[PDB]
Amino acid sequence: VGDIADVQKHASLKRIAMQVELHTSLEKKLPLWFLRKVDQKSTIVYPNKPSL
Amino acid sequence: HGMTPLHLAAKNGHDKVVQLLLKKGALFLSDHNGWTALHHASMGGYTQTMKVILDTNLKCTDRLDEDGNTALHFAAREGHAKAVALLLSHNADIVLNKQQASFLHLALHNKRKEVVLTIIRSKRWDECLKIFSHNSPGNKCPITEMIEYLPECMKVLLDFCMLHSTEDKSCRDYYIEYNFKYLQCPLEFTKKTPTQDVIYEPLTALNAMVQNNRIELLNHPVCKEYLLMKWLAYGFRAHMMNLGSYCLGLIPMTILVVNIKPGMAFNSTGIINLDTTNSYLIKTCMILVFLSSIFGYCKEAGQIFQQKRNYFMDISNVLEWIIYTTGIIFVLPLFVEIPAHLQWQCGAIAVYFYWMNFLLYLQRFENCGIFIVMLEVILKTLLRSTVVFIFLLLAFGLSFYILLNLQDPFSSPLLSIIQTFSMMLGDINYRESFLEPYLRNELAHPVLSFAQLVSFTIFVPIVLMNLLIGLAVGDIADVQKHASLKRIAMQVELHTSLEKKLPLWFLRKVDQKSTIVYPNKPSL
Amino acid sequence: LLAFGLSFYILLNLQDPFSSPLLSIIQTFSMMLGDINYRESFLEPYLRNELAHPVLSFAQLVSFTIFVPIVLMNLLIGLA
Amino acid sequence: MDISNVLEWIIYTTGIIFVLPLFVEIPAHLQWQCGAIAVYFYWMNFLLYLQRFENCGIFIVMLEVILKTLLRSTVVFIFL
Ligand SMILES: [Ca+2]
Ligand SMILES: [Ca+2]
Repeated sequence: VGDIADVQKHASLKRIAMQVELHTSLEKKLPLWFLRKVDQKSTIVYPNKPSL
Repeated sequence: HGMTPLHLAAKNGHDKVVQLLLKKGALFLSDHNGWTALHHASMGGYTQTMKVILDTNLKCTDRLDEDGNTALHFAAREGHAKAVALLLSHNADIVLNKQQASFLHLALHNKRKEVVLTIIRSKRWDECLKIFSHNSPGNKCPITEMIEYLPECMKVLLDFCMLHSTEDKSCRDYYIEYNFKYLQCPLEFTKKTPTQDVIYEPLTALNAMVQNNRIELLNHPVCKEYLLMKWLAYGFRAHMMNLGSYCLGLIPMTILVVNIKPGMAFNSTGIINLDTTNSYLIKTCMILVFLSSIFGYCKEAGQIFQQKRNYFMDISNVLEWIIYTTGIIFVLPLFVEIPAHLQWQCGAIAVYFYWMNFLLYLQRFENCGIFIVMLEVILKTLLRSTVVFIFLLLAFGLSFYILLNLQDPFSSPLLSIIQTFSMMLGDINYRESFLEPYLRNELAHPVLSFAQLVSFTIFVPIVLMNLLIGLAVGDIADVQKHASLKRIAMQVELHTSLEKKLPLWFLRKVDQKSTIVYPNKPSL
Repeated sequence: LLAFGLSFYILLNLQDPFSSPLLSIIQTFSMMLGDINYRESFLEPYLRNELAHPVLSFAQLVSFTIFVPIVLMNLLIGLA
Repeated sequence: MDISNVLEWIIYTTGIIFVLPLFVEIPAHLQWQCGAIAVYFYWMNFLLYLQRFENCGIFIVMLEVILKTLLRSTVVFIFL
């Protein structure tokens, strides 16, 4: 119980941290010429077409 | 800056030079930003020069700046309670600015508690209450913004609504009159009432309370009397009629199932097996299910008429859909004959799902609804752990299917997962499925199966089960952090969902706008 | 309890732990603490074809094992 | 230093000698013995691959962190 409440204190951060660290572990081994082809640097999204 | 010396005197608050210049007259010029001298005195809050400047022609009392504010805004913006008392002693007009804000809004925005306490204690309160204008994103309503910003003066306002009007405490003629004039009908405040884009939902003051979680204001007595006014007028009546419709389906099923041996088939006249005993009982509940389940169709088909494409997002609707369609083909021997094994098979679907659905209808209660929302929120997080369950269960299930193939609890791969599912709760059949096979040399892989068992006993009944307990503890403590608010929020959102579909002519008949209660006659 | 009790009263009527509707609620009450008689009340009837509704009763059992010994029991632990 | 690598190592080496009768004949009791190692460890390893998800990965890290503290209590278990 004390272990799970420690994890769920940062549960919303831990999922995004695993998302970020996945890519940074992935792009470190990826060849750089492929990166320039695959990155697009900007995006266009149509919304309605489809503490103390 | 174009300021006259009268501006410069009233800016720094010196009454006598203001009194000296008024002996010779300074004509109340407007500077850049169009401020008058009364604006500067109202800015600093020097009431002493404000008293001396309100004894002349007072043509600056209604003067406006470049943004439309008068001097009443600036005193209310900078927190000078004695200033606004001095200004409201005279006939200060209440005109919005060009951002459509009255002086009450700026005090509510800048959180001047002692100022709005002097507004509420003084006279002229109702016309500055109604002075607000609609269709503006800020400056919505002085009641609702008082909820959103300053609950404690709003509490003091509620003490003015609660008057006893009878000094004899604990008397037979002792009474308490509550007024509900500040809790509803926001269009009834404005006397002009254009109602062009007026799309106000009911119970605006209460909805703002649960959205701004001011739980100390919900337990104020006039709010409880306002809820109990709505509850006793229609709210108990409709909730009885909704449940009583469903209870008229649920009880006649349960009477029908406990009086019939569950193998047999039945006409309306009795059991085939021919019993023909208490057929007057069996005929009337078999009808009463069939009539009620047809009403459930028109209840649901009426509900998809009110909501297209929002109906399908709920899980209760497909629950309610599976409720009725078996109850028809449970009692279908009223009309056409069906085989017996079919008739009970949908029956066990029905009576299981009836009470399981009936658990949902008591969620709209004040003393038992907090367990239903707790039962749902645990069930949601367990559903998110289904892929952890399936890959753990099917791992141990297939390995036990290999290792313990000679024993009939693992003869089938499908059966082995279910037996592993029954092994989850610590009911490991250690003796008659591991040990006695091992002492009879009936284990094909003895060293593996014991090692598989010990590794099973670590993971599933200990680690996986304490994970669900640890999930449920942190989940329940999250809910019970706002348990006292969640019950009242479900009370408020019930009525606002109910009054939106209710016809307005009925509302004028049923509302009474005030009540009389005799008490002794019946953070950091 | 009376939901799972009456459904087990229909599905497992041939076995004496569910012969009476009153008895079926009590056996469901004794089934609450994880003491599911899985072998001598589900499995051995199924391998002797003594279940009238085999696909339902296993589905009723799995849905029982979710709700009462896991969700309902952890709710009481989380309340306590 | 990883424990998943020796997990992944024990994944493949039995799956070869599970299907090894593609080439050479092995005794039957050996072939299923590594098979029960394989299919148990496959899905147990497959639990780790879904850790890289957005909606179910939070249970995997919770399942690991409970398992770490239980492993630290092994000497309390063994001597008891
Ligand atoms: Ca519905
Ligand atoms: Ca690896």
